[PDB]
Amino acid sequence: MLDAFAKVVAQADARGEFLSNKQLNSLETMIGEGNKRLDIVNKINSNASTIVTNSARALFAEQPQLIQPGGNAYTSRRMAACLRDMEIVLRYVSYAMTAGDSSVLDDRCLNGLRETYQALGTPGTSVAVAIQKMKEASIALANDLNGVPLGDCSSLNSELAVYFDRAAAAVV
Amino acid sequence: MLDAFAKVVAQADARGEFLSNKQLNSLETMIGEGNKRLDIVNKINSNASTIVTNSARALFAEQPQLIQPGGNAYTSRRMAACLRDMEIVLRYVSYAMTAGDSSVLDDRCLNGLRETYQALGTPGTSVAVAIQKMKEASIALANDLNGVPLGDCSSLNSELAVYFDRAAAAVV
Amino acid sequence: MQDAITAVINTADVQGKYLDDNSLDKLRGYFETGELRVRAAATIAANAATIIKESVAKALLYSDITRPGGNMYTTRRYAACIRDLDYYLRYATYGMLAGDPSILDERVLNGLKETYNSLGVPIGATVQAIQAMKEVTASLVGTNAGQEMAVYFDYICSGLS
Amino acid sequence: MQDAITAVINTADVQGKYLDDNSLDKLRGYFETGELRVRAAATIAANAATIIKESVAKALLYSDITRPGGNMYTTRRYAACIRDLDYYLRYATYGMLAGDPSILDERVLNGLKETYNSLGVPIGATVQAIQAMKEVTASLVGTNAGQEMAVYFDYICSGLS
Amino acid sequence: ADLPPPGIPSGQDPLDNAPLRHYVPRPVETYEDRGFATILPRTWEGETNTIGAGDIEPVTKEEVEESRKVPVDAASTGAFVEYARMMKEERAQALADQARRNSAPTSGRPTCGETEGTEFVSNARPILVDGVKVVEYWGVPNGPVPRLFGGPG
Amino acid sequence: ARYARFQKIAEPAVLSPTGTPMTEIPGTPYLGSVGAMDFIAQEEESVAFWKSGPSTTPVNYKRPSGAQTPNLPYNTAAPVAAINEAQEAQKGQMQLS
Amino acid sequence: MKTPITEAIASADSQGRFLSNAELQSITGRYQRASASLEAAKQLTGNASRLITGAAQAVYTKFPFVTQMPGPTYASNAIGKAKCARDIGYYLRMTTYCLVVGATGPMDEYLVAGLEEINRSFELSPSWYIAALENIKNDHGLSGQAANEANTYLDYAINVLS
Amino acid sequence: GYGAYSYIT
Amino acid sequence: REIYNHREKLAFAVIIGSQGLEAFIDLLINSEEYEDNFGDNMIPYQRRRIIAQRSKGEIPFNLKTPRLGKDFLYKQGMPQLLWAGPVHRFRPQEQSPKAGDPALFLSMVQDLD
Amino acid sequence: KDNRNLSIFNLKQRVSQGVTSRRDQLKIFEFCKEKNQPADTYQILRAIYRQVFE
Amino acid sequence: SIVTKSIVNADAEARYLSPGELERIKSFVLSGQRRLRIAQTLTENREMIVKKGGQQLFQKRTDVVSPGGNAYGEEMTATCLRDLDYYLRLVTYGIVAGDVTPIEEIGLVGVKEMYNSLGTPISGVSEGVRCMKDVACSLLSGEDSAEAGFYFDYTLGAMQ
Amino acid sequence: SIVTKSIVNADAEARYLSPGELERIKSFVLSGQRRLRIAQTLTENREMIVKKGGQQLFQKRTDVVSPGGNAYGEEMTATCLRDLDYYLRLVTYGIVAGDVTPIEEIGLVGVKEMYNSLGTPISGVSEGVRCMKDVACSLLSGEDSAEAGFYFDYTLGAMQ
Ligand SMILES: *[C@@H](C)[C@H]1/C(=C/C2=NC(=C\c3[nH]c(C[C@H]4NC(=O)C(C=C)=C4C)c(C)c3CCC(=O)O)/C(CCC(=O)O)=C2C)NC(=O)[C@@H]1C
Ligand SMILES: C=CC1=C(C)[C@@H](Cc2[nH]c(/C=C3N=C(/C=C4\NC(=O)[C@H](C)[C@H]4CC)C(C)=C\3CCC(=O)O)c(CCC(=O)O)c2C)NC1=O
Ligand SMILES: C=CC1=C(C)[C@@H](Cc2[nH]c(/C=C3N=C(/C=C4\NC(=O)[C@H](C)[C@H]4CC)C(C)=C\3CCC(=O)O)c(CCC(=O)O)c2C)NC1=O
Ligand SMILES: C=CC1=C(C)[C@@H](Cc2[nH]c(/C=C3N=C(/C=C4\NC(=O)[C@H](C)[C@H]4CC)C(C)=C\3CCC(=O)O)c(CCC(=O)O)c2C)NC1=O
Ligand SMILES: C=CC1=C(C)[C@@H](Cc2[nH]c(/C=C3N=C(/C=C4\NC(=O)[C@H](C)[C@H]4CC)C(C)=C\3CCC(=O)O)c(CCC(=O)O)c2C)NC1=O
Ligand SMILES: C=CC1=C(C)[C@@H](Cc2[nH]c(/C=C3N=C(/C=C4\NC(=O)[C@H](C)[C@H]4CC)C(C)=C\3CCC(=O)O)c(CCC(=O)O)c2C)NC1=O
Ligand SMILES: C=CC1=C(C)[C@@H](Cc2[nH]c(/C=C3N=C(/C=C4\NC(=O)[C@H](C)[C@H]4CC)C(C)=C\3CCC(=O)O)c(CCC(=O)O)c2C)NC1=O
Ligand SMILES: CCC1=C(C)/C(=C/C2=NC(=C\c3[nH]c(/C=C4\NC(=O)[C@H](C)[C@H]4CC)c(C)c3CCC(=O)O)/C(CCC(=O)O)=C2C)NC1=O
Ligand SMILES: CCC1=C(C)/C(=C/C2=NC(=C\c3[nH]c(/C=C4\NC(=O)[C@H](C)[C@H]4CC)c(C)c3CCC(=O)O)/C(CCC(=O)O)=C2C)NC1=O
Ligand SMILES: CCC1=C(C)/C(=C/C2=NC(=C\c3[nH]c(/C=C4\NC(=O)[C@H](C)[C@H]4CC)c(C)c3CCC(=O)O)/C(CCC(=O)O)=C2C)NC1=O
Ligand SMILES: CCC1=C(C)/C(=C/C2=NC(=C\c3[nH]c(/C=C4\NC(=O)[C@H](C)[C@H]4CC)c(C)c3CCC(=O)O)/C(CCC(=O)O)=C2C)NC1=O
Repeated sequence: MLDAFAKVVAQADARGEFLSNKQLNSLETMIGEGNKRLDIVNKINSNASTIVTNSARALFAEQPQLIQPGGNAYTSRRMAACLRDMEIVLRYVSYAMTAGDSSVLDDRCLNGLRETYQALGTPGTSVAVAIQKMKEASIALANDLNGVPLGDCSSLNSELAVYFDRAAAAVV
Repeated sequence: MLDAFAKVVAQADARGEFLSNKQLNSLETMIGEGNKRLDIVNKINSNASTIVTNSARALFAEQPQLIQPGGNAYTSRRMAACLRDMEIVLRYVSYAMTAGDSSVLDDRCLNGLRETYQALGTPGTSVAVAIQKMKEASIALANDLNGVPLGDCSSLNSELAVYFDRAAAAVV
Repeated sequence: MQDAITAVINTADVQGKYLDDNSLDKLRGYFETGELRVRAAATIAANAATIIKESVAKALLYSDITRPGGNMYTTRRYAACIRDLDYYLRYATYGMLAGDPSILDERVLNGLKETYNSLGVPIGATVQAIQAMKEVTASLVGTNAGQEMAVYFDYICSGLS
Repeated sequence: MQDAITAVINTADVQGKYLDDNSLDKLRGYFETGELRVRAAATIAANAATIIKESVAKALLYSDITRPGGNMYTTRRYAACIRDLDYYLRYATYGMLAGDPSILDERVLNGLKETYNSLGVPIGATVQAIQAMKEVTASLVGTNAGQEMAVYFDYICSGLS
Repeated sequence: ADLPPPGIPSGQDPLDNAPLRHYVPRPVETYEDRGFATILPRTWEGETNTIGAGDIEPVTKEEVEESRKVPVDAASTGAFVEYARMMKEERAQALADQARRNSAPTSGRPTCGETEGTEFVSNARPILVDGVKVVEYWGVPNGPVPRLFGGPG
Repeated sequence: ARYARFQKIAEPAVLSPTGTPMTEIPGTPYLGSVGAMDFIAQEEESVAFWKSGPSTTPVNYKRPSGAQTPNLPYNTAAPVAAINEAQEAQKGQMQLS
Repeated sequence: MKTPITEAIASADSQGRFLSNAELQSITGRYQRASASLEAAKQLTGNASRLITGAAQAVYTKFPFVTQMPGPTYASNAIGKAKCARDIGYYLRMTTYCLVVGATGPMDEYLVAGLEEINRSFELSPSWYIAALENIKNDHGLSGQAANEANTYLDYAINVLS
Repeated sequence: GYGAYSYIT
Repeated sequence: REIYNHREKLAFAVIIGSQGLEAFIDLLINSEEYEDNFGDNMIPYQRRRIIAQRSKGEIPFNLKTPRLGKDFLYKQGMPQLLWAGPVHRFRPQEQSPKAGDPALFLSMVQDLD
Repeated sequence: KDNRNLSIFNLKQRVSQGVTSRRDQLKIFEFCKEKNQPADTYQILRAIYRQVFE
Repeated sequence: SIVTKSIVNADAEARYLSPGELERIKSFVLSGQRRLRIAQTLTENREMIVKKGGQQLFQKRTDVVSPGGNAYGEEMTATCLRDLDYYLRLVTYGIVAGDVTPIEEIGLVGVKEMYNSLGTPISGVSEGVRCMKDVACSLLSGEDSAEAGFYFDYTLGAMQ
Repeated sequence: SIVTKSIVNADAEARYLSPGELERIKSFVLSGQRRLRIAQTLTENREMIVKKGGQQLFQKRTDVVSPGGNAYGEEMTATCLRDLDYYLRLVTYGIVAGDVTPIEEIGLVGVKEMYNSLGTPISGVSEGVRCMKDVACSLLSGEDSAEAGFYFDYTLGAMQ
């Protein structure tokens, strides 16, 4: 497992050179970004249960299929299970938002997930709609001007969106 | 695992309706049949070892192949495994005779059995001949007029025959 | 009719040319997308009845057609209506799986507007029914295959209108 | 009639939407090809005479048509034929420079097949004459613009045939 | 041959001297399903299949907005000015013509609604009716009737 | 197929929401669960609603079957159909009134 | 599914033996209590809709804020009332399934397994359902052993929720 | 037919 | 640990086919392997999931293998893609106006000062 | 390649030309006693309905 | 469009396009990038133009939203803002067309007959479009709002 | 109508109406006022037949009434009785027509495909029409409810 620094070091040892000053300037830049990073992860970790719950409400409202008898998400077992799975993917997107690399999110969650959701009969695209809703809620939550000094979060919101888009891309 | 009742309820929940009065009349009919069912299962559970042993004797007498050196039932190991597999199939046909549904017999025994007996080199049609012999012994045992008051039981013998025919059909 | 392959052989044939790199790029395109079209046609084959039921429930439900004097008012006209949605779904699947809407030109859209303007079938309600099949079908087969089915349902909708 | 711009506003209008990025891509396409269309129209305006002479000299002269009993036998009919060629070239230029063959639907191909089948004008020889104007015109305006004029001339030939 | 199939010990073969009557051909088994046959990211070469953090490019709030809008250049603007200069004279003429047409009443029987619905539809085109002329060639010239080769040779 | 489902006549195997045919055992396509509902007679099958009383008791035994005994191959696994014909030949019925 | 027959089979299957006299006596007892259970299922199926509507009225009279509280989870929308009778209808249907099966299997596998996470994550309250099941327990109007059966399984759902 | 679709009705 | 080959699945399925589930789990737990690596009080983990510096490693066992597998997936009564046809939405056309309608602009009318 | 002027309208017409392609695409229902399948036979009956009553 | 207009006049003169005309089409097709920006801005700011223009309309003209008027009610006011949305949209079509032909054939030919058939005072319509002209000239540059504002002026001249 | 069932017959035989057929037409047009009495009684007693037949339907068949049933819900239950009202009206048309052509072409041609496309069990429809047959036979005479009840029997034979 690799964060951004472990990725830089890992590549620089895979070629076996030192770090150039250019690389070190890039690292120092990411550090100066790092307090904003932790602020976004704090906002997500706070309101996470409302993200998962509201996104599931919008999922079942826009797709009324799964709540009906004979549906994939139907039974208390199956609802809790699908509901928990949304919490899983939100958890690892929080992790990869901290690490700056999408490695832990790939290696723990996304890698091999397709073969499971095929092997259960779960419609992948409904999962993808769910992840798009958590992306909408999460970004619209991350662009809140409450509690925090004004700053530019455009690049970090773009990065976070890259992580959710990778999740929806890996289920579909 | 599903018996008759669990299959009816499971389909009725897969559509999510209640049971009609038609269904309830059918269930009440099968209950009135159920004493005869327990009588058949008692006859099978009693004389089961003679079923397995005599059917193996007729197997090896009609096909003298497998008792010979090089044959599949040639070793003490392999013969014991042969006899015990016949005991397995007779055990699950007794189970599905009690349940009234062929689900337990499929899910525990027949589902994937062919891939195994292909994967070991075992002649499947010799297994099918064995199960036909247990069908002969078991039905001719079930139609004994000993110890039981007389009545009409052709439907239940037909059903039991459907279970054995499903076993021989699933190995071959 | 023709599929995408036959259409390539038609243009290359009718110019007298051989198959050049462009036409081979088109055949590469179709052969890349083929398996996706197959599984989409499999799933539509599986759930046709529920596509027509959900699309009639979306599109013709809570409407005056049901009320006396509307065009769906009798059992004969209701059955003819859902029969025509069966035709639209099925030929839309053929058009998807061929990769060429020439089927829709030959066997569906020919004379259909003259037929519905003859009988008194409302074209607007028909087009809304087809779009309801487009939304339900795209929900079943997903994003890519929903785009493919979307071009053929939109082809039928452009044909009637 | 309509040009490519009007057609974009037709589709965007008839959906009720405003202009999205697809329609702006279509307007960018037209505005990229604009100057090419302009100079092509300039050159055809310059050499109409020579296009007609060369194409009549290739396609029609020294045959049964200008021999007595053919349709171009009298002077009146010679002049009417060259006249017709002038109209095909002029409206083909309008169709090129609009980027949309609707003009040829409105003002040329309407009733033209009924006209020529009424009078006894050979359609075959007319189509051969138009294709002669297509080759000569493409030779004057070059490759790109010759493909564009090619479309309009082939549109009129598909209309007559 | 070589080795033994993925499941059988080299020393003992289950099909040792099997009769041709009862001989089941063994199915082909590969290790493709098993987890050790999957190919991991190289990573001793300089290739790691993760795209996080490094790929994203810093973006200011304004750049996104300017990148949303259509790009403009001086050539383009200057020729817009070139367009408004030539069209200046005819736009004014179009406005004056419209005010003159709508100002003067024709005043006949109105069709639908009240007091309006006269003989000319308001803002209709004179150029659609007047433009398309009916022109007997070899007749008295209704119109200009250019002739390509008319000019005497 | 829906007619059969809504009216509880039978369950009919239909292709799965994926498309691959609904099998109970993965060897052969289109199997169904067989037990205890196949054997209950439905009133919609019978033309005759009026007769409701069977007047005998059936008793089973084994008959020697003579000719009609199917030829079987020696020393090999016989085909499934042949053994079924051998058991269909040897079924006797007594009727006690 | 947990039916008495499948408990018998499942126990003998975990032991690897046959179905000796113990399990057969089990299936006998099931076959006797079955009849009164079927009659109870017939009459619950008979008056379902008035039991569900009556149960929802009892919940609304006990907790009058729920129709007044503006929210998604509360029954103030017409959608909310539809989800209300929807859920009480689920409980009534699972009770009828357990009456037919003869054990608590369908309730334990369709309803009881994981109910808590759902009533939490959508802030649903057990108390509202409990009041619903109390009104079902009062107004089912069965008599005798059939009433003992439906009171048994309805009470069982009540004791699951608390 | 006994049920006929007139635009008038 | 992943199963060595198909034959392991075969053998161990016989012993859970006759002795029952009990004696099977008795076999795995009282085995020498389990004693050698967990002893008496340790939760079973994933052995050697990540080799070293490689980023991927292997699919987690819980994630890799799930209940209701592909062969059992196709059995009767599985979750369907569309059946119930709920009419809960009533006059849905009311929720989504077409391009021509005011309704949207009515919301703008409520906005106006 | 000379024919540098052939275009979409010209090519649609040259493709669409002769007797319509339906000739090559008629399927004919033979009832053969050799390859007799009950399922197949039923499809022939249903084809008789579709031919006679359109 | 300018292409259509050039074609119609020349076609009616039965001659090729004139040298002056083809220069006009060159200037048009090169002024294309800028026009697109103008309609891009009025496209993405439509809600403020229609709402703010509707506010200045009803504040200047309290006739039609009074009880008794044409636009009395929530539904009728919404229909009124619907029409201002139509003309705002049309103005954008006229800007990319480079001519008033799109505005004239969709929106203006026979407008007085329609609003006289609806009982609507068309002077109120013209006041609404003039209000949207003031808002849309507040959203643009100098020469830019000169041009777009003159398309609005043509629609005002068609209503009056 | 009974009259039609003859003109089509000898039309396809391309002959004038047969003498035997003609006698039936006379017997039909003389039996008219009795038929109009029957359809008058079933007309003015429709509310009792639909309500009481719906009660016997739902009491015999508690499948539909229960949640998850095709007819569950206030809107759904009302429609169910709306369809019973349709068949009852049709039965009256078939009585005054002297033939089930009105019943067949308005109600029965393609009925199985519609209710199978709605998910409705058609056996419950036939049980409902049988319930209305019992009520309508309770409201009439002996021979009278024999006749009308046999029209109901035709509809039952078409549903099953
Ligand atoms: C986009 C994410 C936000 C934005 C964030 C900013 N936060 C800034 C400064 C800052 N934030 C924190 C909180 C953070 N650091 C931690 O250690 C923890 C938790 C352990 C969290 C949640 C701190 C401590 C600071 C700096 C000290 C202070 O402000 O008192 C910040 C200022 C720029 C910068 O420091 O880089 C920004 C822009 N602000 C925005 O407007 C969007 C909404
Ligand atoms: C470490 C990461 C990690 C995950 C991401 C999950 C992924 C996951 N989900 C399920 C299992 C499941 N997941 C869902 C979820 C769904 N319900 C629906 O309606 C939707 C389509 C979807 C939510 C968006 C359901 C319903 C099941 C149970 C499926 C079933 O048993 O039919 C399973 C099988 C084991 C189980 O039953 O729990 C697994 C591995 N598990 C993990 O360990
Ligand atoms: C715990 C062990 C156990 C059993 C072994 C059975 C034994 C059993 N069988 C019947 C009763 C019966 N048993 C049979 C059986 C048949 N009659 C025939 O003529 C055929 C030869 C044979 C086919 C199987 C019949 C026909 C009846 C009477 C009909 C009936 O009760 O359904 C009864 C009813 C009571 C009585 O008769 O006194 C009982 C208890 N039940 C049990 O609880
Ligand atoms: C009842 C009749 C009957 C037969 C006719 C044989 C036929 C037969 N031969 C082999 C098997 C074999 N047969 C041969 C023989 C050959 N070696 C060569 O160099 C020659 C090509 C060929 C002799 C002419 C060999 C070598 C094998 C083993 C093949 C192997 O394992 O690679 C097998 C597979 C089982 C086994 O390994 O023994 C069978 C069924 N068996 C029977 O039961
Ligand atoms: C292929 C070989 C073959 C056989 C060997 C016979 C054997 C046989 N016999 C009978 C049946 C019979 N067999 C006899 C014969 C007897 N009468 C007596 O006094 C003596 C004890 C005995 C002669 C020595 C009688 C009387 C019946 C009729 C019995 C009855 O109906 O009561 C039946 C029952 C069917 C029937 O009624 O015919 C059969 C299978 N059938 C065969 O298919
Ligand atoms: C298999 C069994 C089974 C159940 C028992 C239900 C239980 C259940 N109810 C809801 C969900 C809900 N349940 C209700 C019901 C209520 N409205 C009120 O006014 C009352 C307090 C209460 C009725 C008595 C409401 C209103 C919601 C939606 C809550 C919300 O979104 O705010 C959800 C979340 C998913 C959804 O939105 O549908 C679940 C799992 N679902 C099942 O699958
Ligand atoms: C739950 C269901 C279930 C089954 C149905 C069996 C199926 C089965 N049989 C064997 C294994 C075996 N099965 C047989 C049986 C045969 N001997 C012959 O002469 C005949 C061809 C055939 C009996 C008709 C033999 C001999 C073996 C051992 C094969 C060998 O080791 O060579 C194995 C491998 C494990 C083992 O060695 O026990 C398995 C999975 N096991 C199960 O768990
Ligand atoms: C004049 C001839 C004629 C008939 C009969 C007719 C019936 C008809 N029944 C309908 C629905 C329906 N009909 C029923 C009927 C029933 N549900 C049950 O369980 C019972 C068995 C039964 C009532 C006795 C139900 C539930 C629906 C709606 C089902 C749904 O929408 O999900 C619809 C759907 C749309 C609409 O009603 O407007 C039509 C058109 N139409 C006709 O033109
Ligand atoms: C694939 C090739 C193909 C198509 C598509 C097709 C359509 C078609 N639709 C028809 C009638 C009809 N079509 C409808 C359709 C509708 N009613 C509604 O209210 C709905 C809005 C709408 C359907 C969405 C109805 C009611 C009739 C029957 C009119 C009548 O004869 O009474 C008929 C007359 C024949 C008949 O059905 O009796 C044809 C031929 N025919 C074809 O060969
Ligand atoms: C019945 C009325 C009628 C006339 C008159 C007529 C003339 C006619 N003259 C032609 C050519 C021609 N005509 C001439 C005539 C002349 N060259 C000179 O220098 C002299 C002044 C003059 C002879 C006195 C020449 C040279 C050509 C051929 C020119 C060329 O092909 O390059 C052609 C071209 C093809 C062809 O002849 O088959 C026609 C159709 N066609 C008609 O239907
Ligand atoms: C006497 C009564 C009678 C006539 C005259 C007749 C003509 C006739 N010509 C036909 C086709 C055709 N006709 C031609 C003819 C020509 N191709 C050329 O290039 C030449 C210039 C030209 C002939 C001089 C061709 C190529 C086709 C085939 C089109 C196709 O189906 O592929 C066909 C369609 C059937 C078929 O041949 O496949 C008919 C029916 N049919 C009749 O019953």
